[PDB]
Amino acid sequence: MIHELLLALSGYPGSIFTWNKRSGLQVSQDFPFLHPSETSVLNRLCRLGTDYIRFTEFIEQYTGHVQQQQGQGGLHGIYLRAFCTGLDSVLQPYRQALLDLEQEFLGDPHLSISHVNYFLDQFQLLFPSVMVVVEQIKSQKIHGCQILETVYKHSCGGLPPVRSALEKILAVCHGVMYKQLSAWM
Amino acid sequence: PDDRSWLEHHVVHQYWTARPSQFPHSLHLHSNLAAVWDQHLYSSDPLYVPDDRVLVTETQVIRETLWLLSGVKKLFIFQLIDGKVTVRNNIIVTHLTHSCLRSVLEQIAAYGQVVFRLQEFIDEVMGPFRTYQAFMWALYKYFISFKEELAEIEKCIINTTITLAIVVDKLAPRLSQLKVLHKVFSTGVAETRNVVRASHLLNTLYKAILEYDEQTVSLLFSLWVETVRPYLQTVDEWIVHGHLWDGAREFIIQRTMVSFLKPVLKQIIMAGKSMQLLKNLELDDVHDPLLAITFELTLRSCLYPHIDKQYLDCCGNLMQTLKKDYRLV
Amino acid sequence: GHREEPYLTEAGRDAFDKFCRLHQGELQLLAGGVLQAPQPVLVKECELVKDVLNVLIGVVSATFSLPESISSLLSEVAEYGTCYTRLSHFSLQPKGLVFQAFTSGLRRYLQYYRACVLSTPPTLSLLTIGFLFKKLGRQLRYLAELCGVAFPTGVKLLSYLY
Repeated sequence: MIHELLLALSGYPGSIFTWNKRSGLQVSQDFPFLHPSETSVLNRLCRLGTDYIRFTEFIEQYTGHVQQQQGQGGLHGIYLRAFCTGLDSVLQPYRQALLDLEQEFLGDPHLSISHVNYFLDQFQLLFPSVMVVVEQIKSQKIHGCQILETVYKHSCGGLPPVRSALEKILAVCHGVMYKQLSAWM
Repeated sequence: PDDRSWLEHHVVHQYWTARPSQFPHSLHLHSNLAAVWDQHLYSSDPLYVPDDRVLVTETQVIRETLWLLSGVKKLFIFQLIDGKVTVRNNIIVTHLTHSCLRSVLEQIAAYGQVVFRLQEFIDEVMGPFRTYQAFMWALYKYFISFKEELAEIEKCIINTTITLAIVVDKLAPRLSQLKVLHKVFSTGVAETRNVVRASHLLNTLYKAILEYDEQTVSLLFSLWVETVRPYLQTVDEWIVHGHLWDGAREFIIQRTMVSFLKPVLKQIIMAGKSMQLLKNLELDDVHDPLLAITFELTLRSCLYPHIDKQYLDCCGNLMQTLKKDYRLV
Repeated sequence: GHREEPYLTEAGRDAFDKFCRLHQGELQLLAGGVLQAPQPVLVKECELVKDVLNVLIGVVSATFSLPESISSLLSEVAEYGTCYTRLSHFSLQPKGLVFQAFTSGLRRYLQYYRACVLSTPPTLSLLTIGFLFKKLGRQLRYLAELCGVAFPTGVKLLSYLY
């Protein structure tokens, strides 16, 4: 129960936790030996994995996928590519945490899912927050420097961790404009 | 057979999955209490009136209730009626004659309702106000550390027996502060304009600290600092940048009040306006070293030098630069 | 005393061979009795890790050519290897002179990729393999798009690169 949860969240979909485009990852939920206790916790855990699949998929889709054949500002463009480059670096300690967790499970073979769900509670708020930024960029077809304000307007929140997280992606997106400005000026 | 057999043997599956208990009983009244109660009922000639419960041991209930207190929802124990947890009476342990057990689980459910409503509010911001958002994060910050302790305790069950009296008396210094939290949240859910909806809560926070002025007052203070973070930032912005940023006028004064910074507030407004009229011609990181070197009374009177020095500098510089090259005198 | 008898969610290295046994039986019932899953369990972790390390040199595994969701993981790292071979095969030639120089320049990174594997891992875990060669492997896959495997060659390539 423990270790394909790491398998599912890592981005290789499980035959128990069924990946759908309309239900994300989802437990089979028809076992004659499931209990109401585990249901809520699996539901809490699968949200982060759904968001992670969307994030990694989008980043792989729109960063370095062409040899340049104008493009689209929200589906191509160097600001958008740099946004994805910042985004995967922000996602790194989650991957590190899963790698730590497997060693914990190996050391103690009797362990339950609530222990895991307790540890992963700090991504539980960070991952849904950042989704709406890339959602707005993708839907609203934002082109050029107006991308730079969008994460900037969303770094005004009252959550310090999410604010500090988005600031790095904005800092990555500054450098490309800096690099071109060094030549034009 | 071969996995179902292993299930039946080496996993429990006997109340949370409907398969009546085969837990080994070594009877004799301390745990044969249901049967002696039935014989006593028969001697009182009921006649027959048979009750149906699923027969669990005690410890499973303890782990489920600790799960309920941690903040997760939808468990087999405690039927849920309209949103409120309520004790189920279709669950029996042999002794405690089914009436004590009802009372103990009802008390734990009485605490669980208080935990559930707060976590419901926290879940409802995950699916510009910015002060509610700073409030729920501090609530969450309490909750994660609170969950840590109970999650530790539940591990030690697997590795020793633990009873109800242990778990209720262990959580006394937390259920103490939970009652404070029930009172603070009552006025944070009592509400049109976003500025009164925040100031009404924040002023209650400013007032309530004096009521407990050990361990509770530090909780109130640490809750206090992480919730006045937006207003502090906006005031500092109005100081150093000259302009007051408008969020449908989140500040109390129009370009409803709080006591917090009222007795110096005139010096603050006279600071903000003066800075933008000067250009026409770190505060938190100072407040935190003050904690290194009464609570929100005399300590709060040390906050005002930080803003007052800056005020003095701004107004004196403007007055100085107006007296030359336009030379009012 | 005899104990409180482990929960289902407790212990996911054996209750899990049981969970999967149950779910496999359910699947075979729901199919009709014939669907034939290929190796839904075997073998180990480190042995599979070493075969995967051999894939990055170029020798594909015994299920590929030029737990059941292991197949999902394996296919991610196998295809990487199958494009790796498709670059050295495109660098097999000793035409265009600038193309030969460019090809020998491509070998300088293929040698790097050959040099990192089978030296650096102290026998890492399986998940570390998928994470580690993701930030490097997509960069390798981009070069498959750069090469053909018409195609600009000679100066027509060299201007295209400019």
